[PDB]
Amino acid sequence: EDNKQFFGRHRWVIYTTEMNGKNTFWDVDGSMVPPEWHRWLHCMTDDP
Amino acid sequence: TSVKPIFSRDMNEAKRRVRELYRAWYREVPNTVHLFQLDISVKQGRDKVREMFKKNAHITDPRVVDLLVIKGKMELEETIKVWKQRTHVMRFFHETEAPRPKDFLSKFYVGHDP
Amino acid sequence: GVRTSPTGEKVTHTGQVYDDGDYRKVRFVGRQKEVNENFAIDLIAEQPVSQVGSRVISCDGGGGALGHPRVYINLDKETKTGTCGYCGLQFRQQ
Amino acid sequence: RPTVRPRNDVAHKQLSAFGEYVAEILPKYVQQVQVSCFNELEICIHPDGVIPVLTFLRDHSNAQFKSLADLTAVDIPTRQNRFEIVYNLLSLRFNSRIRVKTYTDELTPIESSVPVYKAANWYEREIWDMFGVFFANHPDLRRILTDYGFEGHPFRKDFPLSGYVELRYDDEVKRVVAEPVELAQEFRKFDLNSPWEAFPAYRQPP
Amino acid sequence: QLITVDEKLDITTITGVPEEHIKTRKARIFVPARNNMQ
Amino acid sequence: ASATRFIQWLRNWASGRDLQAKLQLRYQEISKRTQPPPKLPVGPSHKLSNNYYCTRDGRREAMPPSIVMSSQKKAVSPAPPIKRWELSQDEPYL
Amino acid sequence: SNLTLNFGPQHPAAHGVLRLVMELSGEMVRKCDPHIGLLHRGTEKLIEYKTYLQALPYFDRLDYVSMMCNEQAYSLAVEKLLNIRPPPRAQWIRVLFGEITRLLNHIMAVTTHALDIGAMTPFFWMFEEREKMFEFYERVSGARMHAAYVRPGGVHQDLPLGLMDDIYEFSKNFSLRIDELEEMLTNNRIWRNRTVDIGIVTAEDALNYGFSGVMLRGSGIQWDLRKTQPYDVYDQVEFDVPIGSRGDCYDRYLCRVEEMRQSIRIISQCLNKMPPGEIKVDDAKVSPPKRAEMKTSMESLIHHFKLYTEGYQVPPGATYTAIEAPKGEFGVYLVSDGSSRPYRCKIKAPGFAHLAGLDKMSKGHMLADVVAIIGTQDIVFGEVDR
Amino acid sequence: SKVKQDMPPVGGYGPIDYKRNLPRRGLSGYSMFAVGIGALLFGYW
Amino acid sequence: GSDRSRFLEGKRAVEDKNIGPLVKTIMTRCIQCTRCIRFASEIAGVDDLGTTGRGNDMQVGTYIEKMFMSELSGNIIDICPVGALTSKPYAFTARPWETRKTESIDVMDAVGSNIVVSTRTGEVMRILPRMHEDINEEWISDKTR
Amino acid sequence: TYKYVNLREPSMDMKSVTDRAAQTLLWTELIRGLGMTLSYLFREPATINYPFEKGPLSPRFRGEHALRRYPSGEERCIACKLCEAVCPAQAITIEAEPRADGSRRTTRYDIDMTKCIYCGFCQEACPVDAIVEGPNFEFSTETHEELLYNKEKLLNNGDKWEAEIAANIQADYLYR
Amino acid sequence: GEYVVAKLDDLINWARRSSLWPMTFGLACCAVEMMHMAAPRYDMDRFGVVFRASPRQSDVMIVAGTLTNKMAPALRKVYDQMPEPRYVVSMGSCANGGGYYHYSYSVVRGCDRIVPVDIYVPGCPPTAEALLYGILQLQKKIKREKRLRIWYRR
Amino acid sequence: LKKTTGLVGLAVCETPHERLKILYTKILDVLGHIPKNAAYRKYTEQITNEKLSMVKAEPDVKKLEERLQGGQIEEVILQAENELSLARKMIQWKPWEPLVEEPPASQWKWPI
Ligand code: SF4
Ligand code: SF4
Ligand code: SF4
Ligand code: SF4
Ligand code: SF4
Ligand SMILES: [K+]
Ligand SMILES: [Zn+2]
Repeated sequence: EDNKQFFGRHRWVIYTTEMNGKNTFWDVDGSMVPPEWHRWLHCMTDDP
Repeated sequence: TSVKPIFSRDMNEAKRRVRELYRAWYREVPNTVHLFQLDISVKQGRDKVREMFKKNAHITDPRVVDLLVIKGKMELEETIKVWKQRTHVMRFFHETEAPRPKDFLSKFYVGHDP
Repeated sequence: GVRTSPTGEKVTHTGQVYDDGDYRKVRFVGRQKEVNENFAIDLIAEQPVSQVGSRVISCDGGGGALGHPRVYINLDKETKTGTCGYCGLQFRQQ
Repeated sequence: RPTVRPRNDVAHKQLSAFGEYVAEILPKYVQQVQVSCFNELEICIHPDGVIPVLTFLRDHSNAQFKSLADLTAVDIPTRQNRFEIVYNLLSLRFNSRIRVKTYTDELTPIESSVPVYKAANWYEREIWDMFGVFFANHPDLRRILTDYGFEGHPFRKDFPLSGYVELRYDDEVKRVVAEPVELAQEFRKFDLNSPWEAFPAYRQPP
Repeated sequence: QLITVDEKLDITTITGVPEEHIKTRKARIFVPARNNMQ
Repeated sequence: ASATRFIQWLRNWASGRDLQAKLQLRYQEISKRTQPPPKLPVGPSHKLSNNYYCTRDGRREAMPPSIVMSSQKKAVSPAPPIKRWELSQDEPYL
Repeated sequence: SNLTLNFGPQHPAAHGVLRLVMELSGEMVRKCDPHIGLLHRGTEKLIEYKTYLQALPYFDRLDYVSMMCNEQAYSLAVEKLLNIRPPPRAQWIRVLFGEITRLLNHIMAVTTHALDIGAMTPFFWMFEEREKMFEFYERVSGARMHAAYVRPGGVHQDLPLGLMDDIYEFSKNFSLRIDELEEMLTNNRIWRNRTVDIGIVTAEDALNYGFSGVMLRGSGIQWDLRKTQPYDVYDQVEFDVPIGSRGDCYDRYLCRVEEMRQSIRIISQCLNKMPPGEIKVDDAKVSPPKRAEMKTSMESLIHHFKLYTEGYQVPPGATYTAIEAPKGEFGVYLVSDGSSRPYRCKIKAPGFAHLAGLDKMSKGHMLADVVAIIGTQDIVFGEVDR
Repeated sequence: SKVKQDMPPVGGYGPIDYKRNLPRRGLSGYSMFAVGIGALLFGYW
Repeated sequence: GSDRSRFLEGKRAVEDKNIGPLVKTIMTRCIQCTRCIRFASEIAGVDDLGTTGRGNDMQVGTYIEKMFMSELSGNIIDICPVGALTSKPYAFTARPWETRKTESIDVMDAVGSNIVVSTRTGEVMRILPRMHEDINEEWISDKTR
Repeated sequence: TYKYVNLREPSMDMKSVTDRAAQTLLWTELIRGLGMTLSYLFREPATINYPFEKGPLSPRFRGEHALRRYPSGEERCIACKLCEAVCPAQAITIEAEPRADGSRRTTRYDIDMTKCIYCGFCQEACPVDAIVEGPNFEFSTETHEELLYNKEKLLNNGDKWEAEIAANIQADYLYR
Repeated sequence: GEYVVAKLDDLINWARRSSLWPMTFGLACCAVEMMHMAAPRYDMDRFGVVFRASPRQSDVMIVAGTLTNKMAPALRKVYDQMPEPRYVVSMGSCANGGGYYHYSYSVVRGCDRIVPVDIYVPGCPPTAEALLYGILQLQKKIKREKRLRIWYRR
Repeated sequence: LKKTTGLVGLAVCETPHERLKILYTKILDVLGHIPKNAAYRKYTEQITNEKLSMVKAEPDVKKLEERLQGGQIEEVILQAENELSLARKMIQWKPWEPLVEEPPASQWKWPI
């Protein structure tokens, strides 16, 4: 997080390079965020 | 039974308008086959035109004939002005629809419809 | 309570399974049959019966307005538990 | 009362008086005049009166209904004249609206109102297209909404919701083709009408 | 100016209904029975 | 908001406005994405007495249209002529 | 000769596909024949198989740039046949989101009007503003576009806490955004060369051709349904109606830009005058009760069950109800037979009459002036075709 | 509990601008031509 | 009725009665109309249903563990205005708005009772009486049902 | 109340005339427009780094559907068919029967996600909060058939997303 | 041979997925969210997905809205004029399977009856982010292609 | 004199009072060919005579406009022209005559 950035850029994720036995070093996508963090990343809540 | 007419005041007046429509449709088929580059023959196209006129031969109501002519002229314009695409002109022929059984035994085998 | 039939297909909580001669199981070849493995009939039977000291008890499923419509359950019969028709929780007069 | 729509008595009197005014001036065509409880004035006229009645309402100094807001048709199959033609007009001078209704059946032509309101040109094409009502002396009456070659008039009550034919692309003939409609899931008809009367004020006689 | 038609009103040819859904169909005209649950 | 003081001057001068007062990107002025729970009020029909539905039933006060004439004096207009609009005193000419 | 304008621009555009059959002589347009129906989806027949609630989402998808305004028109028509009245807070919310929607429409109308003429930069500047207003839609309804928020009886849900402050923040800076748009177009000699004296329509011809909205006001006609025939709380807000003097594309462009400024003026009053109270008519035979009531009260549960299955019955009758939609007069001729499903629902789309006037408005103009003329009418073929 | 609802702040929101604001910039036509001709004359010399 | 409640107490709840494999009883829904009792006694000629208790605690039933097994028993499902008596075979399978109604004739005997066949998505869901004053009135037998 | 958008008479004094002549010959009003696009070049763009950054949403967001459970694990759905009745698209198909324990539960619960309009009416109609539209919106597929959800798919969606669905419901249920 | 073909597919797959020029049929509502994907917040151009193209320069067709029977022949003709490789993205319920007009007499019940579809993007409308996810899903689909490996093994 | 009526395509009139006198006189002349008992004649004559009297008394164009309550004086001239056109048409139509035909029994019954 960086609250100095404008809304929409103030939160971001750096995806893992391996998920569920898949090589995601180059192949990332938004469905890789689990539900508990999905709420925070989309600003539905303020608390991680 | 005194009713407002559309165009024709009796069947003899209506039959005249019908024949003019047939002439216009008859003469346009060779152009239609060419402009749309159809793969039917001119004779095939004219046979369809006869088929469509034929299945309305029993009508004896001049108002109904006027509407049939009115609708037929609109179809001619769509074809003449090339508003119809190739797909529209070929829908009169049902090329992709397998023949439907007509006799009793054939319909009994396939299903329940009469 | 997921289980497999002789052909190796999992049976759903609704009891569905393609029989041996059914061609429709070809849709799973090279793929999988989606089956949820938390059977609700088995989970609700793990809940302990609640002991109450009245003939009538009410259930809203918990959570107040986040549960189900509030219903009242008669506990006069001593041969069985009173069950909630919305959530399946069971009650017994003590 | 906070939940009840308030009544406007002054507009009900005003629209009633104007309704009698139009009835007195156009007795040759006016068959009924009524004002609804929410204050909309409707003139029901014989179909022969379409042009005279619409011209009077447009041009008369106390009417000045210069704007044709809408022109549509309603299909009521139980009536001998199943089609009801509805003209909704607007008067900017008097800040008022009026509705003029007439009727026709499948074979009886209505007079085109294009001479009175150029706005009517496409509305009548839509009524022809979607209900099959012919308008006499129309500059260019043809389908406007449906596909070319479409058979039938979809807004008729007895036209099926999903139609009779459906389209797909066929590889054998390399074009879009039309076939009889088949649905993987049929539309599920619901019977929702309660068997208890809701509005006694509208009860029909036994 | 009105004209006279002595015929039977028929519109089967100008409704666009396919032929088989005219000739092979049977229409039932009835007043629905009361739902006996209510 | 991170732009250097020179770039702020440059784009201010080019645009002719003070863009920094009215940034089109949002920073901390927005509302917090977590809010305290609401406590919403109830309508006027939330009474325990003097609240019979037949005294507040709008649908049942609807009536069939009044029939002014059926086939079965001074001239009037459908309403008084519309009053002329007055020119804006806020900014009559743009 | 004879041409046919393409279905749509090469850049992404959201207003529908048109088949325009053109007659030309040299550079001049001799005839325009709009062939529509390419987005006709039989909405009006589908509505006859829906309850009055089930049909509401069909109205978001007509003028699918002015979603909540279309909802309001349908809601007013149903509320009129029901003889009920939405609560005052709902009326203020409906006017507030009516003007937010007018901003959404006018941004789409004006910047795509420039984008088609080739002035493409303002489109990008102004859809960042539209993106923020989509967030307002999604925060009250959960959907960015097709909210289904305005309903007969009021609105579905109350404003989330903190929404009004954010709307204030957006409205604070918006006038500057309009100013930047005007800097690119208003005095631009190229923009004026493309718009001034293009598609002139006389005041009398506009009325007889069934025009409404800016198509009337661009010709000097002093008509706005929010002033003359007010609905909801529009008679409690102050604003000016922009009036044109030359009846051409440029005057209609200025009217839309000024209407955007007046919408900001109206939004400012709605934010300050928002009253407390309930959001839907306190009448559980029309508006569903609160979920907490539905789960505790026998009457509430019954009414919830019936409203979401049979729906509420509307007394028999027919109304024509219209509002000042961002594109002109949007109305519905709604016929009730006494049941819980509409018998007939005709939709009066303002663009239907406007596109019928394209042939008239384009006489003696160049092939590229037709682009500007369909632009100035702001046509969405969702509402033209139904 | 007291009803809590999305409401404007006490005293209302601050002012919101809406009126067109295109600031007047530049020199008079006389000044612009004078500068343009001066540049020409300097270049010519 | 009114559109809301002002009852602020707890509700009565009663124990269910078993009266056979055809008629399910959820007697908390009973509104003490006594239609079943009157039908059982007058129409079916069976005096096995009554009211026991008094006041707010008056209950409809048999008092003892008895089955209401009559060739006409299934008709109390139809005449019970509420969900207190319901078809056990039909339980939970359909809602009334979604069923298609086909007016037909019974063939389980030679009376020719007029019926309605409820169907949904191609499947027969239940059988209901259809009023005919000169044949079955508004009843059918338990075999027909 | 009304105002004129274009009713100004140009001043015909030689000074004003010369001002307009300078604008024509020196393109000053075109230079002014170039300044505005220049000022944007030096502004910070509004672009966000998707998928590493995401657009802000609210708890009310209507996304992918899911079937929910009670804390015990029992299904909330009781096969009342109110969602099937209200669905504007007829996208829901339900069948039910008594479960082996006598419970009123569904045997079929399908949602055709290509018929659905994502309107949320089903979750308003549900009396037990069984069917909801969750927060997921990133579930595009490569085939049509993958968008025809049956009860197993929807129950798995509930088990998958319950952690976030419950929080979203907790944040908005007092507005409902 | 085997090694070269693997690296060669890697190159052309990288080029084709890194330069996806779309033709959008802005048929209806969904075209609005499609415009929002080109707008500054998401800026599809930054992924190499250009703004304007032309049918005969396009790699992907995005069917963004309801397809009626009247429009069906014209959409198929555009698909037939696209040079290969060409992909189709079906955006929204209407294009996916008819959606809210599925039971209409004048609506094609899914554009996959007219053209082959690579990606289905659900929603009514899908959010601009949902469409962008579908576009980036199509890039992954292209990244999986193996034209030369298959060709070399014929 | 004004510079503009404000309505595109509607020109200013230099002699509004005289133009109105001509038009109202022509209307009354045409109304003389309608049967005396026709409501159209009686009502149209009444409103025309009211407007004509106002034109006679008031010489100032501005002040006359507030009297007529018909917008710009050019709008009032245009309306008189439409009334004159209407009156001619009513002579052919003759709407004062008895109703041409009754509707069928239940033509205007709703709900069915
Ligand atoms: S018929 Fe039903 S409600 Fe009436 S007494 Fe019998 S069980 Fe109770
Ligand atoms: S459906 Fe009728 S009987 Fe059943 S619980 Fe509701 S009100 Fe009672
Ligand atoms: S969101 Fe709306 S359309 Fe989709 S399943 Fe629920 S009720 Fe039906
Ligand atoms: S999901 Fe809810 S509304 Fe739908 S059948 Fe289940 S309990 Fe009823
Ligand atoms: S899928 Fe939804 S948003 Fe897209 S065109 Fe269809 S109705 Fe409109
Ligand atoms: K019962
Ligand atoms: Zn419970």
